[PDB]
Amino acid sequence: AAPILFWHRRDLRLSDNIGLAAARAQSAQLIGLFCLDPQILQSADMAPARVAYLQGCLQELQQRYQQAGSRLLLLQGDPQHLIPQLAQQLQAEAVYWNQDIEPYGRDRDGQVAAALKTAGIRAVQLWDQLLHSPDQILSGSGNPYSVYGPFWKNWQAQPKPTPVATPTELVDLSPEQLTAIAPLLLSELPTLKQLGFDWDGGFPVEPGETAAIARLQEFCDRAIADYDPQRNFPAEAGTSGLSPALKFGAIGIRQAWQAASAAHALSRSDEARNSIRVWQQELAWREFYQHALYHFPSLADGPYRSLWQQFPWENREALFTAWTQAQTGYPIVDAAMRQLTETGWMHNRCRMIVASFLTKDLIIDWRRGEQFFMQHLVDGDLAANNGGWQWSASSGMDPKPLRIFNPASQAKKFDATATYIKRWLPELRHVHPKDLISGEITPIERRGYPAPIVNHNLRQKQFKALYNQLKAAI
DNA sequence: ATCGGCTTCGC
DNA sequence: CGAAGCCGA
Ligand SMILES: Cc1cc2nc3c(=O)[nH]c(=O)nc-3n(C[C@H](O)[C@H](O)[C@H](O)COP(=O)(O)OP(=O)(O)OC[C@H]3O[C@@H](n4cnc5c(N)ncnc54)[C@H](O)[C@@H]3O)c2cc1C
Ligand SMILES: O=c1nc2n(C[C@H](O)[C@H](O)[C@H](O)CO)c3cc(O)ccc3cc-2c(=O)[nH]1
Ligand SMILES: [Mg+2]
Repeated sequence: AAPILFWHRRDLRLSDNIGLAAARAQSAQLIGLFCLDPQILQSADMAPARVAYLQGCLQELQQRYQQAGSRLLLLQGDPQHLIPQLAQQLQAEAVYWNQDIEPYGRDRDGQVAAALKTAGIRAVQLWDQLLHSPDQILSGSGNPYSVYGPFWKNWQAQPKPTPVATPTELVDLSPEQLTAIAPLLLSELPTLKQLGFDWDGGFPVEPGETAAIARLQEFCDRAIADYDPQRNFPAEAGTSGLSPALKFGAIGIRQAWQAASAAHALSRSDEARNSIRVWQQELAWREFYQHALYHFPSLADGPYRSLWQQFPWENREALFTAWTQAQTGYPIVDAAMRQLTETGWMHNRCRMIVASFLTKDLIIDWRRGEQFFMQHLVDGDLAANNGGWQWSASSGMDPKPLRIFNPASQAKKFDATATYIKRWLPELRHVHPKDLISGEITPIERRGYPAPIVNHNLRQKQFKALYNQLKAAI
């Protein structure tokens, strides 16, 4: 007799959704809900491309709920107060949602659940964004993994859950019920501008559930077979481009796994099978970092290891500015930074290259780079972004190798014809690939393009010195 | 507990 | 071919 509310946050789809399917099993009067949260939307680390993608996903989710039989309610404000209020005025029997791993989200959920319980309303929180929940993957000693290799061995051996059913034949709220909650609702989904953002840089995959599923299918039917080694070349469209869809849950993780598994089963070569397996390992890397953040929330605050907590970063603002403005004088680095600010996305090889460059060559606190990435990435995700940056600065629980990438080596290896470089640095197409890769461009040929802001070999030595020196004095 | 193994590499 | 010490079975 009472409606059940499903609260969407980062699972913007109707298909293969654990919490949603569970709620549907309890009632056909399943009403979706999304709460535009100022604490998230107005954070210093928000990207316009990310909000644009989100907004697009919400537009489709509203449509999907309408076709299913009910609707997606939209609220704006603090969910701790709005969600319980909505559930009460609606006399909802329960509120379902999928758990997250981020500190803010988990804290928020604790408050909402508590408020609901006090109101006598059931709050059900299920795991959905991961193939295996955090407490499901532990070492022999029953503790979380800090090393990927072992985590993967465990993770890959675990039986894989299959996609759940999409809810259908829903029952909408009555006109009276809508009247009772009207005061708490937004009449319409605000435009991107109304949310305080502007974006026309495009996306790696169009927003929404439909486009995410389409990309998954297309990727698994062709390109996935060549993932290894095509994944290493930024000039090639060798990766899935699904990152924002996985971040916001426009696609279910079980459906993604199923599609990759299917391609593997129908593969006719060891090369193809290897490529597909490598892509599956990337999905495991995603879970590794999410699990890590869940088990060790302090990771979000910075270096876990005492050594890196004391590292004497040079922090020359002029160098950071040059990095953010793609004016480093290092073509491969500048091209990557241009792709990021202009399109809200960066190939993984380049994310490693520019992160290494910022921390090792410019010797700037990686946390500055972490923030800048969150300010531009359409797929900006605390767990994965913090994981990537700490990896680049090698700041884990124990001493790890100094991963000092050589920009020229990287470019020669992964962009041998400077195709990617020329694509994002069109002003340098007249320069020979050889010089774009080495970074040695004659003054008259750079036509305004900056000379290298630092010397790699020299900076490499200066960084190692700082390191060893501290490793000694500590 | 000994010991294989440690995403992404430079030289 | 040493990675930085040490996780994980
Ligand atoms: C410094 C740095 C910052 C990063 N920031 C983010 C971020 O904010 N959000 C994010 O999702 N990824 C981040 N990455 C990881 C990786 O670069 C991106 O997931 C990838 O570029 C997404 O593109 P894709 O969809 O084509 O990838 P694919 O190669 O198609 O991989 C499929 C999916 O696997 C996951 N995945 C792949 N590689 C990784 C990885 N290394 N870590 C975690 N998940 C991975 C993603 O969800 C991705 O969509 C970062 C990496 C580094 C080195
Ligand atoms: O519930 C919400 N979740 C939003 N999310 C999803 C969240 O990450 C989610 O609430 C997490 O659980 C927070 O820890 C966003 C994610 C982004 O990357 C960018 C913007 C948003 C905005 C919201 C929002 O307004 N409301
Ligand atoms: Mg230790």
